[PDB]
Amino acid sequence: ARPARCYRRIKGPPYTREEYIHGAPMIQIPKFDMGTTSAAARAAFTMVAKLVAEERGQIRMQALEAARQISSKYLTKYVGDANYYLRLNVVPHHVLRENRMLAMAGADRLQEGMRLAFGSPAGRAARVEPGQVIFYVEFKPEHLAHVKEALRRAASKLPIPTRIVVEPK
Amino acid sequence: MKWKELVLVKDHPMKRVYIEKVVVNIGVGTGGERLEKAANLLRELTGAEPSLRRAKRSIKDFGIRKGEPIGVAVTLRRDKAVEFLMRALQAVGNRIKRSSFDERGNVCFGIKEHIMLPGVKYDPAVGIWGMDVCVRLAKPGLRVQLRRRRRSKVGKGQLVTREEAVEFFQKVLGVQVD
Amino acid sequence: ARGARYKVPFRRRREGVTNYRKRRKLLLSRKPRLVVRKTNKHLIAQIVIARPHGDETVVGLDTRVLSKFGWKGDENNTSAAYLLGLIVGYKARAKGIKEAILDIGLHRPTPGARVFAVMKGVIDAGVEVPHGEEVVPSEERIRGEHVAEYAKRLKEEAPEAYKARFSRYLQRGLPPEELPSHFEEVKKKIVEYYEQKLAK
Amino acid sequence: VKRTHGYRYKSRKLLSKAPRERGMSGLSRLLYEYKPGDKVVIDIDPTFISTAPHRRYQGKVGVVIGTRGRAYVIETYIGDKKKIIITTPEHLRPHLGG
RNA sequence: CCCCUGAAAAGAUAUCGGGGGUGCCCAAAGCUCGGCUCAGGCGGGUCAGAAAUCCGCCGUAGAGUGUAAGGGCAAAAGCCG
Ligand SMILES: [Mg+2]
Ligand SMILES: [Mg+2]
Ligand SMILES: [Mg+2]
Ligand SMILES: [Mg+2]
Ligand SMILES: [Mg+2]
Ligand SMILES: [Mg+2]
Repeated sequence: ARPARCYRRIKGPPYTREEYIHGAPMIQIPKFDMGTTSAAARAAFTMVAKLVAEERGQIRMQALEAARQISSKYLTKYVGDANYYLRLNVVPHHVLRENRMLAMAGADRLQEGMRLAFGSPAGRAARVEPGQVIFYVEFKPEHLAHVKEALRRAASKLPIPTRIVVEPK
Repeated sequence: MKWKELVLVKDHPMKRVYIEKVVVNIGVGTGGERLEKAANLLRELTGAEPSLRRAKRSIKDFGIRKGEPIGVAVTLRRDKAVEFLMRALQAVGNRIKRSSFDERGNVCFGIKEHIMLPGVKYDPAVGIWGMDVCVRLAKPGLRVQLRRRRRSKVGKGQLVTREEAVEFFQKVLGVQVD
Repeated sequence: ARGARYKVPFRRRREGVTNYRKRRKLLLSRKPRLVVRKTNKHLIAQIVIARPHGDETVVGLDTRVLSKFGWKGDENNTSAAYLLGLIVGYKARAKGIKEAILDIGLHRPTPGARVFAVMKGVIDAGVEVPHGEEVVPSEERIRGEHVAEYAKRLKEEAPEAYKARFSRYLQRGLPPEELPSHFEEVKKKIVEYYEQKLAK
Repeated sequence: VKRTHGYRYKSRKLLSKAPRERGMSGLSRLLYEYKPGDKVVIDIDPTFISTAPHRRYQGKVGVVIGTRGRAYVIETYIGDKKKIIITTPEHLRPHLGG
């Protein structure tokens, strides 16, 4: 895959209508809510931590997934699934394109260079704004250090600067 | 026992229940000659001119195309309706299921073979047929829904209920409702 | 009804009194409309001019006006329809209308109907209304000979049914078998009245 | 590809109607009798599109010049060229600004 | 050649830009008048069934309208005569 800097910047309109996009990729993220998802048991949790974007840009689906695994694995190992709720708040609706000569992908992909330069689908990304909430964690106040560490580890995998915001529910 | 005095009357003159109509239906598959036999059988049985009912939708599992006639039905009112209703109730056995009554004054019953009707003789050139007989009961004022100008909805108190229809059939027509 | 995307129809359409397709075709004429309406008891005849903010009724009358000339027949039979048409035509001619287009609304245009009886009365008063030659009722029905023949047969066959079915005629003092002559007298009265008014 | 030019070639939004505007329209626009010299606005009715003027005349103010049977002849301007729109009253409104 | 998007709420607007279609078909799928209401759901009804014809209740169009896309259309622009 290309470096994420190639697709970090928002440079055009959103590309999301899958009934018009040919060969649109599937969303590979297997689940979006972690931990104790039922609201009856979330009533125990009183602290809210939020990993929040600082700049405007695009996060790739693989980057979101890697942050999700690192944060969820840390939270399971050190807080236990019965003591937290973790939600990846954004969905990668945007479809990324790449212009490259390749295999059987249309007769217009066999012409080299910038001739017929509209690329084929290459992945998915979530277009985010400043102050947008990327990760949302509900937790009991005793696990604040572990939750902040999990959010830091998740933030290490993302292409844009972020911050952690802690507050009461 | 005629139509004008086959009425079930409550404590209001305008809440009298009566037989609005009786509709007899024979639904046959396709046949030209079979449908003609069914139409003639309905004409002799009821005394009224049948109307041929064309298929609304083409279904190829039944081998019927839209627009072709596959039914024969006749609408009976007043005296002919009452006479055939008595004959058909005698044919069925003066018995109607309570679950056959819908909740709006309609009751339909099937006649499996038409020889059970009084006054009908077996014929080899006609065969043996069945029918659906549907009785629609009403109160005065039903024209408000059916007229052309200023058509409106009939109020709830003036509509025939399932309980009133079953009570009509027991107390007025003398049929055993179970 | 349920939701913002429900489009409520026009008030007159949902009350069931105006066919807006036919109304638009009538409004394309740019002529006055002879509106004829039927009720269970009376007949309404109007000469209407349509305006952008609401129709203007030049002349409007139901069959209660025939009592002013001494009508003792039914309020809304064919003879009553003709007399009402005559009066409305004379009033419209007084107010300056010389042509009109028939407007029967949701009623059916069956030949020999009371709406065409009203139209024939309006035509005889002196207002031109376009029509086919096969819809206006016969002069026998306009005079009311059908009512007289029915009354004669009913009197011969079932006298008590005759009294029950024509009680209001007998209260008024006109037996239904004398309807054509009385129609002739009332028509003479109306014609003389409005013709003298027109001369003066 | 270069722009195609049908008679209604960019008219999706102009010919769309809101859900509260669906169905037949009122008949009051039929009943305005415009005299020569009157000022009208060309406001296209989408339910009668076959008689409607081109999309380039929407919202333009014209002067009634005459009557042709049941339509009105309207002298308007597209930029600086004089154009003649012959249209029925259902696509016209009276101009109240003078 | 035609529709939507690009196109930035007048008009105009390009790229080997994106999504599609066109070189027909129909004596009825054309004209008019009248009647009716569709998809779908529910209750009752001989054969009969998920689905046939019949009785009734609901039903903003979720149908149809030859053919792309867009728009329009319910006492109709749909269905039947
Ligand atoms: Mg750009
Ligand atoms: Mg050009
Ligand atoms: Mg045309
Ligand atoms: Mg523009
Ligand atoms: Mg076409
Ligand atoms: Mg029509």
